[PDB]
Amino acid sequence: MRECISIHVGQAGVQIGNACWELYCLEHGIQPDGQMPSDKTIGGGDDSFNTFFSETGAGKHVPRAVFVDLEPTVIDEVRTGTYRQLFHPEQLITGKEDAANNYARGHYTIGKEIIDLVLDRIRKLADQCTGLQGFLVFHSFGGGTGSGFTSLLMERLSVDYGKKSKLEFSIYPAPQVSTAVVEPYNSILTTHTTLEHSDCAFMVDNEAIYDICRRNLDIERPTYTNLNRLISQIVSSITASLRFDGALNVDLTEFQTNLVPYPRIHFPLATYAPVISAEKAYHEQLSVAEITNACFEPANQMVKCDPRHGKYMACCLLYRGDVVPKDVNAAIATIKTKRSIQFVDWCPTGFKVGINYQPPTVVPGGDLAKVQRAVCMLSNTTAIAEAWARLDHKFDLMYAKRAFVHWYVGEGMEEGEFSEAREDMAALEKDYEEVGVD
Amino acid sequence: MREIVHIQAGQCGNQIGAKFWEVISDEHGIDPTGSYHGDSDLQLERINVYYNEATGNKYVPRAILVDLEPGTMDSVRSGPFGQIFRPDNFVFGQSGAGNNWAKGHYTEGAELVDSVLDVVRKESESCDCLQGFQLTHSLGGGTGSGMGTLLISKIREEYPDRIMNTFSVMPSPKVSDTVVEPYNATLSVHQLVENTDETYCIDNEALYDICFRTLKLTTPTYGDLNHLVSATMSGVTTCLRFPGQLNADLRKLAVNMVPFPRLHFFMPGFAPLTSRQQYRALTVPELTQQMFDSKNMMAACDPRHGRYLTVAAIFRGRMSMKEVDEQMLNVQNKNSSYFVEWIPNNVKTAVCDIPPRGLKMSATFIGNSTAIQELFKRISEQFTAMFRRKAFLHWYTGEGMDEMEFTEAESNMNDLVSEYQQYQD
Amino acid sequence: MYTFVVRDENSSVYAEVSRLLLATGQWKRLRKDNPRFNLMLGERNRLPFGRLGHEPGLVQLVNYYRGADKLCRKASLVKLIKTSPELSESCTWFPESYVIYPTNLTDEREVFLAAYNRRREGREGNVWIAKSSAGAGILISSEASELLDFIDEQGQVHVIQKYLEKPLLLEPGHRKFDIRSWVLVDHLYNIYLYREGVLRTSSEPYNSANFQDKTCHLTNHCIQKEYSKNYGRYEEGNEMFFEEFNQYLMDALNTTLENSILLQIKHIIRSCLMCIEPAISTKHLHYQSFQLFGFDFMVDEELKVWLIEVNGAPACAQKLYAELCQGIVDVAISSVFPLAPTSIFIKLHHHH
Amino acid sequence: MEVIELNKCTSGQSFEVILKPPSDPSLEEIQKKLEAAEERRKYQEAELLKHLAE
Ligand SMILES: Nc1nc2c(ncn2[C@@H]2O[C@H](COP(=O)(O)OP(=O)(O)OP(=O)(O)O)[C@@H](O)[C@H]2O)c(=O)[nH]1
Ligand SMILES: Nc1ncnc2c1ncn2[C@@H]1O[C@H](COP(=O)(O)OP(=O)(O)CP(=O)(O)O)[C@@H](O)[C@H]1O
Ligand SMILES: Nc1nc2c(ncn2[C@@H]2O[C@H](COP(=O)(O)OP(=O)(O)O)[C@@H](O)[C@H]2O)c(=O)[nH]1
Ligand SMILES: NC(=O)c1ccnc(NC2CC=CC2)c1
Ligand SMILES: [Ca+2]
Ligand SMILES: [Ca+2]
Ligand SMILES: [Ca+2]
Ligand SMILES: [Mg+2]
Ligand SMILES: [Mg+2]
Ligand SMILES: [Mg+2]
Repeated sequence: MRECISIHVGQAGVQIGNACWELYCLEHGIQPDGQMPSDKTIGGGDDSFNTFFSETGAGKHVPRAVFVDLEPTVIDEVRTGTYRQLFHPEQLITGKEDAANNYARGHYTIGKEIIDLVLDRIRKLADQCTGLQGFLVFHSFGGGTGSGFTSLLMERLSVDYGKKSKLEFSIYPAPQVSTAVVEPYNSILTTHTTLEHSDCAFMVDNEAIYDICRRNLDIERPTYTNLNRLISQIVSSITASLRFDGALNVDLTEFQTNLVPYPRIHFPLATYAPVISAEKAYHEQLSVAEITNACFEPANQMVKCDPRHGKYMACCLLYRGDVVPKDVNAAIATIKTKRSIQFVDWCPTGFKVGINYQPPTVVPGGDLAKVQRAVCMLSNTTAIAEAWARLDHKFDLMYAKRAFVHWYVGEGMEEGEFSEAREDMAALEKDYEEVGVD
Repeated sequence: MREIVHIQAGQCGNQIGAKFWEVISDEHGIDPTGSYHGDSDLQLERINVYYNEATGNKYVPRAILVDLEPGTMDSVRSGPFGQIFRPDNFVFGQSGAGNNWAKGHYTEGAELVDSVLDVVRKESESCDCLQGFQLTHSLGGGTGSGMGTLLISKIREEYPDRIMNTFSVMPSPKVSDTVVEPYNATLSVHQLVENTDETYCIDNEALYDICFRTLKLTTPTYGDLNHLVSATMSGVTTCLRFPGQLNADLRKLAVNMVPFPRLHFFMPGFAPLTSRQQYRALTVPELTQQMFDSKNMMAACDPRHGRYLTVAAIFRGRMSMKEVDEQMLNVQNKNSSYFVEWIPNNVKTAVCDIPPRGLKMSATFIGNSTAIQELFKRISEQFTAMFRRKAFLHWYTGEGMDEMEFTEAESNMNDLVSEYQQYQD
Repeated sequence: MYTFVVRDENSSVYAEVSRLLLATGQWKRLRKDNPRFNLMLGERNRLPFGRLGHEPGLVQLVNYYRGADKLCRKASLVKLIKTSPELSESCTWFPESYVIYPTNLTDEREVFLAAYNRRREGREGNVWIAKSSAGAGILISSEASELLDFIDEQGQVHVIQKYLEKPLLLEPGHRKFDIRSWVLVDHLYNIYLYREGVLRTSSEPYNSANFQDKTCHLTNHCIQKEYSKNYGRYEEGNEMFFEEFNQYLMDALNTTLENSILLQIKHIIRSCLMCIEPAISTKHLHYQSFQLFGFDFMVDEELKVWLIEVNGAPACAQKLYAELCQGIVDVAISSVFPLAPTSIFIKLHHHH
Repeated sequence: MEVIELNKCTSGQSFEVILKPPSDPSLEEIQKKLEAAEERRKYQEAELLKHLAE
């Protein structure tokens, strides 16, 4: 057994982490006080769920997580919420004033004065791990803390934990659920200094989660609560292999090995289905073929893009519920003969499939309905580069006029670090075109 | 705990700040003696932002009353909510400023500035975490303009990384005390350009035309004009004073609104603006259409004469947020020729479930528009009209100023006009 | 008030569509860089499809199907037909074609020579044509050495396809011609065929014993008006429309344009478009697509219709700009952004 | 169409299917970038005070 440390940075990171550990508990049958009846080994054990939870002599199963925010408002909810008893005060780090959606403020100004503290709190979790695998870092692209402080934490983690893997869960900025305007700057800044330090990054576009909540769950104007309970389902399905018995994606290394043939292109697209409104009378349960065929509609992609006009480099199918291999192969065959699935000539045209029998767990009173089977497809397509193009274009519209640059310079950043980051992105967009276009 | 320090200076500064503390005090359920009597917890959520918590659950506004003559501040103390302010926070002289910027900034005001800062410092030291300052004042007089800017110049020196937002009343010849107001105004503008982060520009003429033309008041008064500023000041602070999916402090608010350091002058607006047909329910379309109407704005500037850099809108009341998004997206997509196309998503919206006193729903408008150059152009025209003959300068040279400093203030704002011009094309 | 932007200043088709949209008083034009638009008249090459459909509340519509280049590129169409089971390599309406890359750069050079040597041995008509998308540059020859030596002297992808040695010749004149059919596809993937086509004819008598002079072999409207000496003799602008052409078919061969030609064309347009539907459809996409197509056909002396190429950014005949452009607005633009007949199109129903 | 590496346990199973075969900054440097930005803040704040001093 090998442990995995989760880190949550910024507002988005902390709330999404809250929605995830709430879900993990409902899946592993762990109650709000940390007790687990089905766990028969008290105070210890090397089970699969122990990769995310440690155990105390009293029987409490405590997450291996560290929440970090430069202002205490969002983390205070965690300190007084339903699952307050899980964590201890060490795991919750709060500053006094945030980074004002300013990358320079979260990286240089405020970050410099709290980094050594965060590391010490992470070292305290690492010392408990007999064989630490790596870290899972949740944050946002637009937030001054999620962007500015994450890139610094990553640079230092690559120094104190060299051989450890680092996976990202990044929130792509979407105007519908944002009141800020400088988010393109932060996103392109944080991706520039983090690229070499992240082994695999899953980007969720709020715009996508938004329309999935309005279209499938009939939410007219969704809250962050709605957006997070859904994003926690995807994350739960992407990490279930690490927490449950299995053989596919059993440690963080197998993510890069399975999904990232080229290092810089470590951004897999995620697709999930079904997503059914609980308020619904009663839905016709979709079969394996139907839910699998849905994994190729742009409607249930975490980032809106067109894979048909890109090339795949890898492809994982994670199933949860009543699913058997026979039905998986049948669906797969029928889809190749109807879809546009162009693989890169230097990669095998195939699919790695995992099946966990336990069906998706749903939050009581949440928006999602209980289904008998569900799937999550991770696919590395050059089509996700559309995302960067959108973002890189906005960056160009503002930077051409040097708008808002003073706020960043004023925190100690140099104006050259913009163009340097921007030219890095242009190189990333170029690597995506070299790999998928003819 | 993100506390704000309020400063009001001079006759206009205090009468506006006065009513302001009167309007938000009612919204937060604080009576004229400092006792809470509301029915909702949302009133106390962000209450420590503008109020200090004293003994016995008493809430004392965190405001500093400043003036060079005792008249106005006596009025506030005997006013309706006068007993709520801290007796120590009254810092006033006796000579007066004589509607002279020089006296407020160099001679008279200078003799009282240290003592005013001693109170500012006393309030800040108790702030668990200070967000920043806000000043109410006029620019055409002597105290709020002369000493007001003097205070800002000294607050940026002692608090260099704190936000300084101001509500500044600009002088118009139509609502004029003295002929030297363009002098006092031009001088204060350079200080705000240099040391303030956000300056809400309020033109008395616009306030007048709104009371006379729209509200249908045959003979308006500074009191009528201050009602509009009270309701507006309440609006642009609803974000800070009440909860919601916003969650932002002064520095974060300015980051998403000021793309260039010296161009931090906004045009506020309010809606509805109805004359006494006042009980008619107002729809979300009507609310939005007026909010963008120039006649609903208080800078006496036509927005269609310039372009918008950024726009913030705060909606108050129990309405359909789905219907708010639809309507806001409608105004943008119906007049996208007056927004700059090089700042994506430069129009944001926030909702607040608590409406102002006596309104089902309302909107508050914050426009960072290049059209504001028309304001500084009028002021510069009226300034040169007199400085070219050296008219009325003796009031200032007699207080120690030189013609050179005036010539500089002249060029300082002409630059401010050239800056606003290169971005309108 | 709908809004649109114009990114292609050279498009004569959508230059009138824009003029019509503005004449409606309900469509406002924006600068070519403003993203807050409803309709986009995009550029030909490198159109930024990735940036469409991300403006809250705005429903966006573009005039190019992403991936249609697979059908409008010389080397792309050939590869599409041979590899697509729906069309198969045994397609009977598409000239036996081969994709040839210059030797200075897969490639069907050897496969071409095999079918070339089989014909030369069987005394069959062995005259081929070489062409590419990078042309205004075409070479017709019956010797395999010239064709291959001509492509090596270039540097882009070429295609060698059989030259129709027995084309249908009009009278009087004894001249060649091609057919242009405009097919509009809306967002719902309905295939509307323009009731009005055109025939770009040659004003020179056909001569099969001299492929060196290419004025009587090529029917491009620019070649006839430059290198041909009988331009405008028989018809105006070397263009005969479906009324005069239908009357000639009934007088000479005792048949109609509907039964003799239009049926096949309607079949080709359907098979070509149904083939790539699952690849370019914007049915569940965050934006919507539509596109006008300019199919070019050939007619032999046995009244069999062959496919030459498909134009993704085609032009229209001077006499039909008004009727066609108006229809574009009725079924392609107003069908998504309604305003406040006898359709000029022929709907080709199919299974989606 | 081939199924390889079929693994089974009590909570599920996983396998692979093939349709077609193919054809850092050290700790020293980080402190420098950080302190360099702090130095540019101290100098930019100094110029403000020097301006106010004047
Ligand atoms: N999906 C999702 N997105 C969020 C959530 N919270 C914030 N965001 C997104 O994050 C972006 C802004 O970043 P924040 O996380 O709020 O900023 P921060 O990390 O707290 O950093 P500061 O600027 O210092 O406050 C916006 O675009 C939001 O849409 C959340 O709970 N769920
Ligand atoms: N296999 C073939 N048999 C007979 N004629 C052919 C032919 N291929 C091409 N042509 C002639 O060439 C002309 C079309 O050339 P092609 O379409 O390849 O070039 P192009 O694309 O620049 C013209 P356009 O785009 O306007 O249709 C037709 O007029 C036709 O007469
Ligand atoms: N809106 C408004 N404007 C005022 C008020 N009092 C003064 N003014 C304006 O401010 C200018 C005079 O400045 P004043 O307030 O007397 O400066 P002081 O010396 O600090 O008191 C004139 O242009 C007036 O129009 C007021 O109560 N409301
Ligand atoms: N001083 C400001 O710039 C300011 C103050 C209060 N609200 C603002 N805008 C709202 C738009 C949506 C959320 C915040 C801006
Ligand atoms: Ca155990
Ligand atoms: Ca590393
Ligand atoms: Ca004195
Ligand atoms: Mg925050
Ligand atoms: Mg006065
Ligand atoms: Mg062509």
